[PDB]
Amino acid sequence: PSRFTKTRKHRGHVSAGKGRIGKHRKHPGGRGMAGGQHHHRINMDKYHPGYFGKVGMRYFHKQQAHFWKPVLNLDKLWTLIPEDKRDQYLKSASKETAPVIDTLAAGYGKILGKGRIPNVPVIVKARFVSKLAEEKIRAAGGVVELIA
Amino acid sequence: AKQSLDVSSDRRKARKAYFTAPSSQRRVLLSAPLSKELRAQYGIKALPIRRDDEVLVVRGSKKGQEGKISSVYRLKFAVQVDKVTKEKVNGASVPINLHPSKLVITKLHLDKDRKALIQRKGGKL
Amino acid sequence: AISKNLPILKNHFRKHWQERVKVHFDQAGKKVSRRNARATRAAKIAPRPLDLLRPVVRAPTVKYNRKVRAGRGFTLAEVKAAGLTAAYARTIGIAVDHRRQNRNQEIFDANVQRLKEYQSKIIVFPRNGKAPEAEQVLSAAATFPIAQPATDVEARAVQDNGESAFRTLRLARSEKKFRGIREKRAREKAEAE
Amino acid sequence: FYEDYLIFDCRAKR
Amino acid sequence: SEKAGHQTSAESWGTGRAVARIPRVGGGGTGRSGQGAFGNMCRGGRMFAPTKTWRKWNVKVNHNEKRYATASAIAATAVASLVLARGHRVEKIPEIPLVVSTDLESIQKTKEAVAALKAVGAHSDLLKVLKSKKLRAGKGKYRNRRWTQRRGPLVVYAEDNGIVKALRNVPGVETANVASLNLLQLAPGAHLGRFVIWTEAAFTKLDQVWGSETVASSKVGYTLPSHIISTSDVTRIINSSEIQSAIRPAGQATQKRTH
RNA sequence: GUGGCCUAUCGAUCCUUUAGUCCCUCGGAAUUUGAGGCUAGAGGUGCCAGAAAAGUUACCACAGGGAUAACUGGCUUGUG
RNA sequence: CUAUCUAGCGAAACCACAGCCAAGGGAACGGGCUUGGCAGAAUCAGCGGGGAAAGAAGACCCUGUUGAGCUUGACUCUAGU
RNA sequence: CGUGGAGGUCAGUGACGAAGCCUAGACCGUAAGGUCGGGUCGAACGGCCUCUAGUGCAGAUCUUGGUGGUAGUAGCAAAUAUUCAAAUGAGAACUUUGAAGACUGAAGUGGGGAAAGGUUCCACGUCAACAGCAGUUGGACGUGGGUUAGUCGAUCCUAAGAGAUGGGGAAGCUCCGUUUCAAAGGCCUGAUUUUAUGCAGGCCACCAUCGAAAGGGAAUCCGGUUAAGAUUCCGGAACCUGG
RNA sequence: GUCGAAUUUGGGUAUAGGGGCGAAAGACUAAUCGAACCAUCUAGUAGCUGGUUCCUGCCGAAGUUUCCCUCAGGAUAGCAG
RNA sequence: CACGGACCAAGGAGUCUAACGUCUAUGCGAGUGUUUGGGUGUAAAACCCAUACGCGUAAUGAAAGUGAACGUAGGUUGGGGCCUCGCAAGAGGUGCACAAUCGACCGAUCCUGAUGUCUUCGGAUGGAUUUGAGUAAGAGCAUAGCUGUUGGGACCCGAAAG
RNA sequence: UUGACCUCAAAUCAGGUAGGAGUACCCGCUGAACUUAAGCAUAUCAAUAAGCGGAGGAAAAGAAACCAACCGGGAUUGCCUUAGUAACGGCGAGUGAAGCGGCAAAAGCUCAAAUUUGAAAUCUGGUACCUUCGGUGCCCGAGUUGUAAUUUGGAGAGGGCAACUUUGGGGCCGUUCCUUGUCUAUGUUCCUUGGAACAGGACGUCAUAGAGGGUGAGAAUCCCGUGUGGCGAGGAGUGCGGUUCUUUGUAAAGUGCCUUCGAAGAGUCGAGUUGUUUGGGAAUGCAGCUCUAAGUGGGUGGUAAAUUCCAUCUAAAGCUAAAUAUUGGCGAGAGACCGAUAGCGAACAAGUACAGUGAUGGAAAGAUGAAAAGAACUUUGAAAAGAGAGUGAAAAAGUACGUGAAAUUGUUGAAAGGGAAGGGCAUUUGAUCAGACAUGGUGUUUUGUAU
Repeated sequence: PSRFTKTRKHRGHVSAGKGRIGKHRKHPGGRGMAGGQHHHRINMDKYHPGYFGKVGMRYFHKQQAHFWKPVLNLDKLWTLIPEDKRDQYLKSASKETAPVIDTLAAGYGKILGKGRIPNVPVIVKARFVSKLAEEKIRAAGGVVELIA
Repeated sequence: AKQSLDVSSDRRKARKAYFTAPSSQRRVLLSAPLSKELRAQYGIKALPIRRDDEVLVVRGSKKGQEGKISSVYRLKFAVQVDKVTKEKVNGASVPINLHPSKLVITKLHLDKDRKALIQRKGGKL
Repeated sequence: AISKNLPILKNHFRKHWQERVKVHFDQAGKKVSRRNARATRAAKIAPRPLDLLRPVVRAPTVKYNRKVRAGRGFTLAEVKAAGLTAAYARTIGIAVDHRRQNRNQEIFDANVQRLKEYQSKIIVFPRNGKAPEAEQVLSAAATFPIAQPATDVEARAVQDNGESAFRTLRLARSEKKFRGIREKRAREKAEAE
Repeated sequence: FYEDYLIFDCRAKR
Repeated sequence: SEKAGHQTSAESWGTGRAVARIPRVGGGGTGRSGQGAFGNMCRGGRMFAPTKTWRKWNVKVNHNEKRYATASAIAATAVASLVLARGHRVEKIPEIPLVVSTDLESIQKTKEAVAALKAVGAHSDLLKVLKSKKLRAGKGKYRNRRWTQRRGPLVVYAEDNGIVKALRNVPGVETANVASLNLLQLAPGAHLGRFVIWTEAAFTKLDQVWGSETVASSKVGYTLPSHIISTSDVTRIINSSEIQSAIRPAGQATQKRTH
């Protein structure tokens, strides 16, 4: 609001904190990102490098749905299970009752192997996976079954 | 307070409705209360005033004076009574504009329509 | 114009935008009007439920194909299978979409069972007489909610047969990539004499 | 409104 | 009005006429002709930065913060240090939180309703509102804000069977349901400690509505806010026993002026 | 020994073109052309951190400048 | 005939405050400052030294990445043909 | 620190005088500013915690309004020129009458009109403002009266020209063009005697309309009359058109 | 100066703005002309000038670097909070 | 001897917005955001709410695509605080944040090119003065505020012009 | 010779219809520049303003020649998001959608192309009658160069077999909706101030009414109203709720199996080129010219081309509510808005007066007091006016009127004053002014006998 503003404090003071010499004027260097290859070149090259040019290959009618692949790291992988049953399935480190985890229904597209699930067997239903992730799952004793 | 959506609580609109009121609505605005005797005798609390009614003043500097109405000056929102006058320096008599809200009726001027209005308001005659 | 380190902004206010600024002060009054219109429509169709029965239907677009959804209409095959016509269904509170087609027995059976449950849950008053009071409701979609099909069970045994399931995807990618080259090499081999 | 003519002097100005 | 100040065809005359370069009104025969135009410093003018309707009028407050605040405001009802600080006239009250029977929810008539509160002890808090009717000072008087008065108590019900209309006309007194509980009523002016008259059913439902250590809240995901300090009286902590076992002795609280 | 004994002898984006990988894409699926991309150079901006550019106004205009001339004055005094 | 004095009538330009000089320094030519000379109410008519008097955001000159009129194998187009 | 408004409190002040304004009267504060007394005045207003903003002026050749010095000053001096008496009146350099002296000098300061103006014409009453002095006067103010046509004019005709129609262009407002590539209309005699107007004949071909108070053009003059009207009204004496 | 005509003039009528008219001065086109007037686009842009509203307290500069059709300006580093 | 100012009153100029940066306060916290909408209501308020959506939790390459532990989530130096011994001085141990540094991991680039195979596919393994806006026991989301930025009339007034 | 047809005309023929206004929103056509790019020419401003045409209460769009590449969705519109993204762009400044998903709202359909051919079954008009938003009969006419029934691609039709199932239209009375009327509580009780009580104090009442306004000053309780309910009146109306009369119909529609069929829009699609336009990129759309198709075809499938497949719709004809918009118009309600130099230009005889040839421009101007009670009367004066008196709570409210600031001026009083005045430090002189001078105290010399 207005009364915590320094405009109320600049009252009486002539130039309003803008300078007697420099004289707040309308647009004394341009409008917008003007001068990028010119009188604003140093700002652009120092703080926005890459702004000028073109870098690759186009894609007409790109829909951001063919590229839907939200990733999940193994470190979580039980957050998909409700806590009412997590401790049960962990202490029953058991095959023939191993839990099934449908990541797709949770909203995930790919599994990744960041780190250190426990040594419990688990069935992971995924669209895609990574090499290390599958290695770690079946080292824990489980399996990955692919779906779509 | 007010619950209706068709009713307004605006000073501006209400004052304009008062001052730009026509003579048919000013009749209702210029209602007067009845005395205790007439209120017990008719079962009514107020009525719209008119020209041959007898009345009594209960507020102002003419407090206590009786008299018959002489004219209902609706444009002025006021009532002129005989025997209530201002006697000027030039030996003239100017009627005093009173408000019926500061009056009390002691005696009505009766007609078929006033009787019907009373019976409509729940009176007894 | 350009100054210290701040992100390049893209603010599209170089037109006469301040002729076209729609502030929705209307929001509450309009909600009220919506509610009152719903109530009015209800009173006009006093027994009827204010919304038709829409089907259950699978969503496009692999982002959403995992989810089921409400649709437009019940796919004339489905209503015929449920034992009534579309011209009668439209008068009974059932939406019919002539332009969608059944490619999946699960969705077909689900919508058919939906129709059966609806037909048993309703009562249709004759065109003649009584008007047997029925204490209307306002949502068919609430009575027949959309149910996400259960895909599997919570716990199962482990069937690990050792092909590693990343190799699988990789080889699918590879054979899709080199399908046509291989058909061409086969054609050119068959071309030999 | 007025454009008086006597202030116009180019003698000795240039 | 967007048109305001700009319904004229004004053009600056320029330089050479011994006048300021403000745009001026053309024509003849009027008085307005020659007058300044379009400018903030000018009569008939355009104000600087004309007010727009796309000002931000309303504000998002986070839901859990609204709830924290309503809970703090409720909690400050059980503290007479705060309730007297607002001027609610509860010195003759036996105890607060003040609770009554659920037979008040079924009162249909204002006479019975107000007699109940007189018997309970809100008589002074009602009379204060009757005594405090004053004209407003600002220009609000001719903007439909002609009178000012204080607030009486806030009656709180669980189900209404006439009490809202019984107290609708009593000045100051407000009614509320436990589920809603407007903070604008519980902390008016942002001054904590309104005098609240709960009923027993409301006072019981309040656990269902906000929860406890043993039951749920009826708001999804809502756990009441936890304390960062166990008790607000810290002198007791300082002076208890164990600190004092660890503490060096004190000085004399006003140092001797050496030299 | 990663050009000239040393200190000078040279050039961005976009566009075109070439060499390289013979790799990625043309998004319903393939083959072949074509096109587009990635990596490294050339084509040139000499106002050389790189606009695409002829004059006039003694008919003139605006914003301004004593930051800047044409008088006096003042410092100076070559010249007189 | 005015000016001039009177009766009646009765404006405007302009105005930071104002109105004596010398020199000094000082934005290098001060009504004011410093140092000196001096300095006695209120005023009339004239005068044209000064007020760097008034009249106009210099019209000459320069600057502007402001223009317009005019010309032409300028740059880019175009009606017509 | 201060201002406009908003939520809250002071169950705040107030017609026994709110706010405001004046006050070389007092007190506080470094200060912004606050407070008290007195006078005036008449209806609302404030302290504290918070919210909010169209929030604080010495300037912008700032805006609008108002007022000064200048200053009772410049100045009210072109068009030859006024004077005496009386009357009126509160009052007369200026009004009215009279007497005198002068000017315009018939290419006039006369008598009439066109345009334009619009009631300024005329009477009665009348002088606050206007008449750059005055004012008893006035083109002022107030109240009223007043403009009479068969012949004067418009009206009608065409001029330069304007411009519908048909048609043609144009997205279209509209443009072109005015007798054009149009099926572009109406005039005499009658004939019948259900009868009113058809058929009987015959004729005729231009092809809207607008455009002149100075062009062309049917015809009126004298005398008298009003405060103010007149080739118009009265009186007399005529003329044209149509029937 | 000229004064019986290349005269003077009324009225009607035509020509309308990048257009008219011009015995040609860039003259006239309603006190407007090297492109009228009215309203709108339009609060047109301005690196240029002017102005920018209360108190106290603490701190306290730069007029320099490199680049820019850059030289009355900006970005950048520096000085300051 | 530069500009404005004769005088007074009243008016009179860094505002609002969309998106953002730093800092700060508040709430929740690997989640966060109720208010498009629905329900509800003492009716533009307050109260309640589902499914999504946005941002964040994974980067990297032009892209196809691939996708973060050898290790007590590393070693070394230093590091507040804590523990132990001590009367204390001091000695040792552990050492969050943070700084520096050598490494490991992910992705791109350049190599090496195993078991095998539709014999042209696959890409194990080991490397590299290469490179990334990365990992390495997550910190963000929402709101509010001062200040700053851009677009907007954009602090107020101001052209010649088109 | 006579009577028809086709085409074209005329009529003050019989009956109707269009124009113009308004235009905020809506459908279109036309179409800029200022501006930004720190210059400027593409670009941007902007597919905007101005201009032209045409509508409604909404319009338009709309039942896919759509989206997609999914386990597929399913008219159109609008919101959140998609996304400041893909893309365009002196690849610079800058511009910039769509599918998906959540929601609001939801509604679907009809013509042409078919032989009724055992019967133009269809329709306007006129006329007589009637129960008149129209119907019945009769009579001219339109029309076979095709009016009704049947069908519209989701299908469907012609035959053959077989069974079942379901129906229309008026009245009357309520209800709904609109407009509108009327009625429905409580103090004007005491004392003080005051011109007035609507203020203050006391005692009370009503309250589903303490919102608001008026009244001689802050009024729930004096008045209108408010709140709650009731009693009506007039209309619209088929929305449904009951009652009643007509039986519509040897009619209509739906459904299963078999068979033969299954017509489906051309100067159009599509292509080249030009121009414009778009986010649309070897060309998104539109238009112009030129060329001009097909029927297991055609279009789309966001990189041009050939070849081969796949998916998905079915154009060139058409109708249709709601959600959506809305500085206009009618009617309502509200505001942390402005408060007479503000707020609309306009609080008033304001788009007035006034200016201008004209288009056009375009003001200023609110408040006496409760009530005119607006100053009778006397006197001076030619009169205006004055002095008095008087009204009024007040003329320090006298129509130059609430308050009545400053600049500026007048009078009185004080003070100073030799070519400025003003100001600062310090004091004299003159004028003027605040504050502390009680306090507890031995005490009774005490009266009122404990002061």
